[PDB]
Amino acid sequence: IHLAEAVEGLLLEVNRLDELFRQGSFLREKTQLEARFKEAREQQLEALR
Amino acid sequence: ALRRLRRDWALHYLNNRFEPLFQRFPQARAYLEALRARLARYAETGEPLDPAQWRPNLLTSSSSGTPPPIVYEPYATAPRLFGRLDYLVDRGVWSTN
Amino acid sequence: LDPAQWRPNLLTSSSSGTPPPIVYEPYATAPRLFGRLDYLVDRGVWSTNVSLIRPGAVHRAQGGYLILDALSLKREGTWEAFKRALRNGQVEPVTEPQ
Amino acid sequence: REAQEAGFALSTNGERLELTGPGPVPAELSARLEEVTLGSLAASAELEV
Repeated sequence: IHLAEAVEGLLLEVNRLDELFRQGSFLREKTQLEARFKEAREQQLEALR
Repeated sequence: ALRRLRRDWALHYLNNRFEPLFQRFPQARAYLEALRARLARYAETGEPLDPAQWRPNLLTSSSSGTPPPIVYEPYATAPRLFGRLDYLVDRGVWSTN
Repeated sequence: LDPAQWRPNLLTSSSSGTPPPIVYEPYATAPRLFGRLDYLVDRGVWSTNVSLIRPGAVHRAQGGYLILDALSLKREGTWEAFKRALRNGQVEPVTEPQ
Repeated sequence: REAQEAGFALSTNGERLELTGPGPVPAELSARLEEVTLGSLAASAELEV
């Protein structure tokens, strides 16, 4: 029974998993990755230009 | 990298909710680890989970152990001895879990 | 919560005492002794419930007498299932093999 | 209180939580921010349960 409520809660945790993609730290890491890749694209563009 | 960081954050969180379940259920390490891997794969790729396909299936319930379970099976067929694996039908395709 | 899986099935009404419920079943095949189980198919999903259980000769012989021909019991291979229903009280409505 | 001791103001917006100030937030302050956000979301999940 206890494993049953645990599994039911974990299955319900999908909404929170969706919410977590809007957290501060993950969004900050995404912005940093975007900045790095855009910097690489911009230096490539500068060389080509 | 977006997928990798989504998976990393998913696993990082699920670890802290899974230690309590690891302590409560020491024998369910395999099942809980598989469920955490499934949730991480949901986070990184995004295929929705099936609640009936990731939920434990009770087979036998023990009341008090005295008397020991007396299972008299006079019709000893393969479905009735080793168990039956039921199927659902979705417009003619036989799915199971 | 669907209302079809949680409703009692009308098997047999009372035969009002005399005369006793007497059923003769010359064709003693398993569907006609233990009853049938049906499936309703709504949007192509094969579903079954308690309301789809067809009563057999055994079900409408309760409180009365079930008359059978030994020829049909021996010939149709349903003697073993019948004696198992009598001894173990196991009456399972048969269902098509698929 | 931890953010004020760190010299930063906490700006709460319900589920969303972020720190407003000049430049990037301190690493330990960011870690505590993430931990508090996860704890609040866990409280929400246990509230639903």
